[PDB]
Amino acid sequence: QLSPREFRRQSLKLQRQGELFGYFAGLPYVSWRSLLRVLHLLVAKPFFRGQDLLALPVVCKRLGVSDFRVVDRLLAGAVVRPSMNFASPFSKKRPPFSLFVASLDDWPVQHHPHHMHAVQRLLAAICANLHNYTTPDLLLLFDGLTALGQMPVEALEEFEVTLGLLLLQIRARLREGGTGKDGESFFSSRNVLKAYEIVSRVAGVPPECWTSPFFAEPTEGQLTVQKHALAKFLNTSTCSPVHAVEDLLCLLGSRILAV
Amino acid sequence: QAREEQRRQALKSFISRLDDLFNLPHQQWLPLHSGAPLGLSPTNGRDDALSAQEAFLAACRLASTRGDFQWCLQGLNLLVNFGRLRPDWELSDRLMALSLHCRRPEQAEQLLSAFPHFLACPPSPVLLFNLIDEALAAGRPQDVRRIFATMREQWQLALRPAFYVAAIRAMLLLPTSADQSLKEAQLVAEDAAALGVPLPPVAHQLLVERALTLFEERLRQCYTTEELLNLAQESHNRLLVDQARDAVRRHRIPRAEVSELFLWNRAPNAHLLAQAAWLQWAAERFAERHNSWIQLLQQSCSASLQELAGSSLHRGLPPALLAALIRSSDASPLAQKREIVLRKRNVLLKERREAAQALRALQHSAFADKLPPVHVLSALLR
Amino acid sequence: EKEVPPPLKSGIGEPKKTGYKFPHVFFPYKSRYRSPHRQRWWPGSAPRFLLHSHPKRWAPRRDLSFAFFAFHGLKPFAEKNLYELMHSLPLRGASSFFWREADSDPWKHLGRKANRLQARGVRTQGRKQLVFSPREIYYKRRPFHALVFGRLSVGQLGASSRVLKHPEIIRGLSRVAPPQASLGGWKWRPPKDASRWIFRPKFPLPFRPEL
Amino acid sequence: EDIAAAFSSWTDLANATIDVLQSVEGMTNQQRRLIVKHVRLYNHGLWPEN
Amino acid sequence: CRLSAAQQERVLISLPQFQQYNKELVLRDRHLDFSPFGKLFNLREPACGVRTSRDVLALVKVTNQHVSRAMASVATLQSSVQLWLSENGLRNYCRELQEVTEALARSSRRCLYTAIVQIPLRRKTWVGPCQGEVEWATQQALAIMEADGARDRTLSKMAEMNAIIQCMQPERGIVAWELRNPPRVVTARG
RNA sequence: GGCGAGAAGGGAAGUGUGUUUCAAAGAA
RNA sequence: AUCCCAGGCUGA
RNA sequence: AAGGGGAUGUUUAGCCGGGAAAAA
Repeated sequence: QLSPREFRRQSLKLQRQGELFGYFAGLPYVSWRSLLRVLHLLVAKPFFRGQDLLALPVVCKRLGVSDFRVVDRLLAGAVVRPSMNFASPFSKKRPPFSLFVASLDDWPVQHHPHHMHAVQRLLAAICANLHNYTTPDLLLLFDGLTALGQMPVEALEEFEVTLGLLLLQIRARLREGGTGKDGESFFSSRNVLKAYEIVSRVAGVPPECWTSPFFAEPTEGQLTVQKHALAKFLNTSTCSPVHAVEDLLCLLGSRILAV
Repeated sequence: QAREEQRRQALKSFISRLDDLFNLPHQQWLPLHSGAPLGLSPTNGRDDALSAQEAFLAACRLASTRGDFQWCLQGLNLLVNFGRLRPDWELSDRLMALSLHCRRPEQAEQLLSAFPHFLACPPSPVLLFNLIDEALAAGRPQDVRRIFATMREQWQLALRPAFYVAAIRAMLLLPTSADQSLKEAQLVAEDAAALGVPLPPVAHQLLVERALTLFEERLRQCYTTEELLNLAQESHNRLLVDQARDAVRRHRIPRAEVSELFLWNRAPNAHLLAQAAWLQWAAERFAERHNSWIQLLQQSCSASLQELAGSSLHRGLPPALLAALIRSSDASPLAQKREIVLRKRNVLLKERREAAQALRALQHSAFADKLPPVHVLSALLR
Repeated sequence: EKEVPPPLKSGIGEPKKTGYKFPHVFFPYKSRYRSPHRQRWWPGSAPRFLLHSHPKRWAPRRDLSFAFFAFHGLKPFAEKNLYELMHSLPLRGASSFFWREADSDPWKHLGRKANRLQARGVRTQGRKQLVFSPREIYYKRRPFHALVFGRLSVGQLGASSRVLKHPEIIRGLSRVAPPQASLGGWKWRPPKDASRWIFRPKFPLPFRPEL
Repeated sequence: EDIAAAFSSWTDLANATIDVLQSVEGMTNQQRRLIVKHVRLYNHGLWPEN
Repeated sequence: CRLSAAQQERVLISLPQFQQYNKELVLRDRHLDFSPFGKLFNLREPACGVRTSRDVLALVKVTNQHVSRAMASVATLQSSVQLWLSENGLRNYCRELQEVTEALARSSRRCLYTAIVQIPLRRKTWVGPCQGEVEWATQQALAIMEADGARDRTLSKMAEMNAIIQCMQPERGIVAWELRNPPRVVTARG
């Protein structure tokens, strides 16, 4: 048990070591000074390691911190380079992304024209950073999003659109494939089987949003970032997400066919 | 009697004391709040005073009658006029609960329709559901339509498929013609689909059951037979799509091909297969009348057995389907022109054969326990 | 019977006032003195904001009900003010666009001074209006009192009544309290990038509105 | 309508004097001033294009 | 949860006495005993048992949902039976079934209403900031960050985070429609 | 919201009222 | 002393 | 309709200035 003043004094080292939210929870009382220090740290350095990543959404929900700006900063920090913060299914113990996404179930955002939950902001963040993700990062994010271990109806359509964009991007990257052959070699039988299992979750009964005009009345503000990502992908790189799913499944099945 | 008189006197005295204290200068008024830290030591001066809102709610605790509700309204009006009201979830929920407790459903509906003008937060969804339940209990399911419309239009009340299901069942329960009730339920379901709200399987199951029941009633001799069939097919397709969406959210040559599809299917659902078989039978019968489902029924029976060996949907075998099967199996032989009569007799014999096969499958099915032997036949004979 | 000023009353959200025993500071030795703070009660006048408008409302508990508290939000078009309009709108009216008409103000139609000589003559016979979009909202007395800020710009009305077309023809000020929000006839338009979740479409009407 | 009946033509109305306007039955001072102002405005082409 | 006659006489007889002792009518969890609630809910060991009026509320809510859904199922069953009649033991059973289900539903709804009305007001279980404090602190933190940035005017990840923030920001800007405090512009020395 | 508004005062005051002779600058 | 302020500033 | 009808939900704190009531 640390005094709140000393907790504020050492909060920087606590963050740098990953032992900040535990001390914060163990503090006797939380005053405006400690709250301000925590919020300033969150906004200035939205990067966290260890159990801090899992404690962050719970601590924010307990405190009531729901400002969409801070939520967006935290989610962007989390989703920037996920492979260095979250467990990578492909071959100390980084936590899985499924727990992190499930921890955002009841974390609302405030002061945003269209969004009311942190799930939508996370989806927007992944869509915005979509162009810079590598194949393992894309697969990790997809698996975390669609893992078995309740999203709101309002964000369901955005979630489906993000899944479609992720499928399209992984299809494009795999099709692009020296360095390509090195990546293929890194892709072993275990990784191919894991990718096949991951895609099998979405294999079957494609969402109607995929066939909707979005991937083909102005677009609503809900999917503005998704539209931006789709336009960027189209201009830099038409393949429907259903066709992308079929291509990925066929490629992985062919590789498997050749514990 | 004495206890009731004492509590009523307590309520009236509490209201009068609030009024007198308000009439007194403001420096003697009850504080708006209780104070915050820095302006047990940490707990000292956090909640140590009776706020005006707290006193109002404490007085409301003493109200249990439709007249006491008006004294509660007086307290609320005093708070509004003297500016000691800070609307919040507590105030909204407790006002709704006070109305319901005092048995003022009309006042509850008025609160639902009037809160956006003078209150910060809406009433609780549990209390909205209880209001719907009271409307159903009072023999006025139509009120559910208005209440649900107000909820959906209101932007602060989130959309929940449970409310859609309740509205659909109320529409089916309306004291009107079956066709009209089905049309109202269709309107509600179409609103849900247009907005993009995936409903639970039970609502679409109710819709398809109603449509097929009306279809069978029509074929025994508002919407036509084609309209009913199309409604049932669309509702079933919406059911499958909504089931897929919910799963994601929560994490002849075709006759032969049906066998391959079933063989390569992971684990179908008995009730869904039964409804699909009924739809296929209805489509085939209508096409023949204008001019196989047995496989689906057998697969449904097998799936029911598999489930017995090892979601939010209505479980059972449609009694309308059972009655149609029994009537088809009981096809009496008696029931250019001669050639047409021969063709009709052949079609009736085919239908009788299919009904007999379906009954044989259902006998071994897990649904046999739900059908008492020789009961539908006796009912028809009577 | 004689028409006289209505008795002074205190506004909603305030303690009572003791009052004064004579009308004004000169009574009765200067009968033609008029106080600047005198209540405007004669026809064709708008009562002062937060001084004589929104008086404390009292009714016998027999007639009290929940609808009694929606009076300010149900005030008619000519009387309802910007805050009362905004309170019961999606996101408290924020992100939308608002503009005032002024063609139905009480003075332009009623009173002894309604018809008077004008510098241009009498009326015989598309428009560029002022558009306000709220961004920061905070109600001090719901629904009729709030401290709002937002973007003020020059819009472009047109033939439908009139409908806003280009709310941002010219950029004005990015953060200012609404103009003439105290009272008047306000009209609003939701944003182009509207979400069906927030701006709920009208629920379908019953096919057979049985009695 | 009575004022129009009194004034037989637009020329008479435009060139009428304040004495004639006062002589007109039923015309008040405010009506006379309004008529004078609008007649002058029209003769000067500032009305009805006001 | 209700007031006793002792309090009704001590603090509700007259205005001076009410003003003398009005702080006594602050119903908090410390003034309630949950042993009878636990006994009525059973919750025999190793079950947790009732510890707060909010737990009482949650249990009543669960019971109410179960009873209400049972009532809805019975209602739709009776509707189907009425349809069949339009096309006996069925209605003979349904009369009693509906009667019992309706009585149970009324009891559950009344229990929920009484719980909501009577349960004491909800206060933070610990010593933490309020909504106004949270709002001001967030605004102050953002202002301090902006001031430090203006003062300035492994970091590749920070640059990427800034880029994603810019690409994710809504075009129109922040829309604060439920501010806890009157609008304010917070600043910092940087 | 902004300007103007004394039914145009004879209700006080004798060494007073008023009269006569003077004087009065911001941007220092 | 906390009723109002279309009056302001501050809190690392 | 076993399972979201779930869960989270104390009040921003000071200083100056101006106004009203009570008191003086």
